[PDB]
Amino acid sequence: MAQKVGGSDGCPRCGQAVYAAEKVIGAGKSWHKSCFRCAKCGKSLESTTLADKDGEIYCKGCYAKNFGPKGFGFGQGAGALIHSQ
Ligand SMILES: [Zn+2]
Ligand SMILES: [Zn+2]
Repeated sequence: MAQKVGGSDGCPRCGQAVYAAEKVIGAGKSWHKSCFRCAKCGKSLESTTLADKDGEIYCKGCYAKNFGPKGFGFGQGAGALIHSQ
């Protein structure tokens, strides 16, 4: 990790370092274009659909796919079991 804010930029993720610069960033990490790994939906991501924090990350694939948490799946869960069933 020499030089700052561009110019030679390596990848803590795959354990390679980049010269052609495929470097992204989050918080103060740096990644490849194709290493960005949401550990929230558990998915390999896309380029510009991401969200960093601290030194981990979840995805704008996620602030997308779950743009609005609440619930969905037909049934509720609290129906008519009534304790004992
Ligand atoms: Zn990488
Ligand atoms: Zn995600």
